[PDB]
Amino acid sequence: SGFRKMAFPSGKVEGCMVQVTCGTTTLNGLWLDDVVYCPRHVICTSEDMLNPNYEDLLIRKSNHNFLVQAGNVQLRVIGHSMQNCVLKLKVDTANPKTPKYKFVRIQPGQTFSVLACYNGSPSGVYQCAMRPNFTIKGSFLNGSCGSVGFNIDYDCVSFCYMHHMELPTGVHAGTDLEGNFYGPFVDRQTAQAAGTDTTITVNVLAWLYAAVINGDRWFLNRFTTTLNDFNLVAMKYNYEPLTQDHVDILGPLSAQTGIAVLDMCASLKELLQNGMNGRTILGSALLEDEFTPFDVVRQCSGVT
Amino acid sequence: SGFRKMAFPSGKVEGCMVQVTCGTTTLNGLWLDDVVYCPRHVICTSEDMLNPNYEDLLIRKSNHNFLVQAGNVQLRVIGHSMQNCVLKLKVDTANPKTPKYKFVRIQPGQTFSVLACYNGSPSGVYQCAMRPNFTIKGSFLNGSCGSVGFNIDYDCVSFCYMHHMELPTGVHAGTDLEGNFYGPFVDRQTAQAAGTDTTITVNVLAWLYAAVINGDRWFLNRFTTTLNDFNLVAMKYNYEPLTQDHVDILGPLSAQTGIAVLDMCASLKELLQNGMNGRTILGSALLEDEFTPFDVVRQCSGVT
Ligand SMILES: *CC(=O)N1Cc2ccccc2[C@H](c2ccccc2)C1
Ligand SMILES: *CC(=O)N1Cc2ccccc2[C@H](c2ccccc2)C1
Repeated sequence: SGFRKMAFPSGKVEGCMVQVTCGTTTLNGLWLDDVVYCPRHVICTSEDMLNPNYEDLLIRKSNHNFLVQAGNVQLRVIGHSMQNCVLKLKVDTANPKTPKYKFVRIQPGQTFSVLACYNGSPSGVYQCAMRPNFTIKGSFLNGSCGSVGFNIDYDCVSFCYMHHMELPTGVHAGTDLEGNFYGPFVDRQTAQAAGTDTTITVNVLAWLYAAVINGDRWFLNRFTTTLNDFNLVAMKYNYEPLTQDHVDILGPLSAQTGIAVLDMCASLKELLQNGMNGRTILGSALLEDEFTPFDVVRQCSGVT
Repeated sequence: SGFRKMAFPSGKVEGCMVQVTCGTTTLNGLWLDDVVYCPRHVICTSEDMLNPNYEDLLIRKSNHNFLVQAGNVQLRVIGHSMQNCVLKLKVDTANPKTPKYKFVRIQPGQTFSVLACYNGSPSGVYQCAMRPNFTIKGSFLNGSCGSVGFNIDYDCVSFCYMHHMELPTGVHAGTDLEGNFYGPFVDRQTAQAAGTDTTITVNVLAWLYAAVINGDRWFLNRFTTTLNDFNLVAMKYNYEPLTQDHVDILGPLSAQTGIAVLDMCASLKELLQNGMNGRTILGSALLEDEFTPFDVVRQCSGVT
């Protein structure tokens, strides 16, 4: 029993973190096979970040300008290319700790673990969600750029995020491992505001199921609702509209608990309309939305 | 910017997790050098757990009854001994992935990372505190016993916890790596109630400092207080009494922010007396107490 915000074990990814230095900028790189992936803004001075022309800036860079260090050992760069907002540094040595991996571009509402690194060295691991506004609420200081987000399925690391920038509101923007930003963000020191940070309704419902499974039940009520009625309430509270797809995904938690998805929706509706009245659910005083249905099933079943 | 509940990177500990099977009970072991550490209740049937005599039960066990598997490879047990509530299984092979380590017994209020494992395989990592009542609020299913809690200082893993049992209230009890329980708990399926779960005042104040550092400031007020006055309020709200030792420990965060510890105490006092009025602090609607001052400085400075 007990339900915790849980990250994947980070070892497989720790084995992939390197330091990339171009001129006087140091950030993190991901070493998979004989390629090191890092944010293209490694080639910028903070001066350059106001309005960089990366193709023009990159012409001034050679293989030998990219200093790549894995622990205390330097990697030889034999090639470099820009793909969208990442650089791919070809090195002469395959990373011997390369796990089985994929690059996936995640949808908003999907959760992943972040291995926060500085100078190619891990500082910590925590769990995030891709927000509906394509920001993440991370913990990232200067030097953390090139830190990656990932899921693990048994033996296969799915890399979904590389950290690139902090908005002036202190939320985070980045790319998939093809260097394409999530959302409308650009790797430039300009005015970029996040849209509405909507609540991930399907994740709140998953987490309500997790609460029932772990003994927190005070918010169960005598009511039910419809998708359309529930969605009127979601709109009012800046919740994502609940679809039948979300209902289908919650089916296993519904089955396990014997609480119909629409009954749990009616519980969530009363919580939105009435608040928690100073009570808590799995040690939270607000409605948690960074556990997916798949996360609740995984943690509640003990998958490894 | 951004402040997250952050675990240590788990790789160094992932390298130490093994499966221990005695008869029909499987749980996790920690392999350091040529010793595997695991909970002594590995030798029990669930029947035995009602009133086990571990010394008597252990007489019926030989080296060859302890099946120790590191991934898919079996370790040869050449010795076994009971130290308090753990078994130490001597194996014929030193763990080649043994990191630099220490065993520390932590004080209540101290935080650590848990690597939740099942069958010697990692499922996830999360951050805990030793509660003032010597429970932890974990996420532990059957098979999770022998999962360990740890801190890392650069290259040295300090192992502070091994998971042993769940109380009927769904909080967690365990031992240090010498097999001594935290608090009054015993490895027996009996009536064991946790004492008052008091709030770790010094950790709330640290986290209030973390909030200021990361832009959340609405709770700063025009007031100050004294240790004695603050402590009257702490008593009323089941907070740990604040000592000058706690004030001294918060000195660096005080210095960095320019907010006197006693002014932040007066802020915490108004939060206790008045609630959050539906507002949040670092995305929490309650006062977080599982970040130590040392945790706030580490995360806010980017230590690796
Ligand atoms: C995440 C990180 O390490 N950054 C520091 C940095 C140093 C030098 C150049 C760029 C950057 C990153 C950045 C990206 C976009 C806009 C401003 C700054 C951030
Ligand atoms: C944590 C764990 O794996 N447990 C399962 C278990 C199986 C067999 C014997 C004992 C246990 C553990 C336990 C400890 C004390 C009281 C009851 C159960 C728990």
